[PDB]
Amino acid sequence: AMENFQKVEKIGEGTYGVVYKARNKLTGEVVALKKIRVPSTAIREISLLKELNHPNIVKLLDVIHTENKLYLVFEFLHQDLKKFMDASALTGIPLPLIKSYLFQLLQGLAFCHSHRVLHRDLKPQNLLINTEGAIKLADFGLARAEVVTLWYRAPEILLGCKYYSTAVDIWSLGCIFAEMVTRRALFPGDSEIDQLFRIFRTLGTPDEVVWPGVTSMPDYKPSFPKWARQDFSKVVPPLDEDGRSLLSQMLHYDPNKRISAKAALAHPFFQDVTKPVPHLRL
Ligand SMILES: Cn1nccc1Nc1nccc(-c2ccn([C@H](CO)c3ccc(Cl)c(F)c3)c(=O)c2)n1
Repeated sequence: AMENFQKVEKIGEGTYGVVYKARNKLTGEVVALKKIRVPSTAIREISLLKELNHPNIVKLLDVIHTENKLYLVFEFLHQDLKKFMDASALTGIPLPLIKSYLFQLLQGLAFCHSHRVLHRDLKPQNLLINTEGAIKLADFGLARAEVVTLWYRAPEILLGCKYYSTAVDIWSLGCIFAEMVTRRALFPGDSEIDQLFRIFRTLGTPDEVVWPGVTSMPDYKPSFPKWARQDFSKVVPPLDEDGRSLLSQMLHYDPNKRISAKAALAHPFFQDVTKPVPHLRL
């Protein structure tokens, strides 16, 4: 099984696996090999993911289930968005590239969501880029299948909703959009309550007016402090009014009011979208 792969170097770790750059000794392919750690339900879900192919989803090439361990073989990309943001931080990512990346990831999400597949853990480290200007979603579907970052968590998850929706991915992508534009994380919480209260300090403590049902959510407390909302003009300067209007719709508290990926693709912010090429030093 694995004897067919030659490890080159380590490129990631999760709470349950390690990812190596590796070479397929068979095909000559260079790949990302994720070594996990097997429940049959996980096998069938992962198998369904192999069919979920889109230009903005990192391709799952092979699933090897062997010596009762699990290897996932992915398309290799040379950089993630976290590294590209850090590399770009003196100057910032140019707006047309931010806009191209947001549009592409919304295409990725629209495709996944149309097949009822949620990502659930979008973050810059899971967004992979190449020299041609493409950006792709990684780790897609693997959640339903080493401190965990909370920064991009939708508030319905933080408030204990078990049966949340595709809207959680739009919230995460909105947080990443804001971070591209300002070169700072939007809500960098370091615990669940710190995350929730950073959201409330910026967008206002949610109530029944803006989010019907919120006061009955599992981890909602009447004792939450009540902060007023701030203007987006203060939150993501100097993003223009189209970009701010789109971000506001992606960060609506009520997941049912939050914009869908498909609707976001029609937003006027993308009327002049283009596909620039990044400066990548590899
Ligand atoms: C060279 N380089 N630098 C950064 C990324 C890459 N290239 C690359 N190419 C294809 C896939 C991946 C890739 C990376 C990280 N992860 C996550 C990061 O959150 C990850 C989740 C779960 C566990 Cl268990 C893990 F170890 C790593 C991927 O899923 C998949 N990376």
